[PDB]
Amino acid sequence: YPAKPEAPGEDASPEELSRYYASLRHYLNLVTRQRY
Repeated sequence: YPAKPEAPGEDASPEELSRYYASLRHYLNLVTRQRY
């Protein structure tokens, strides 16, 4: 049961659907550039 891409708010606009995929890659780059 993975859950990397968080659920968008505000009824999730049709533009936010594109975020549920492009952000999945940017998410890999988020866990590889953080500290505390």
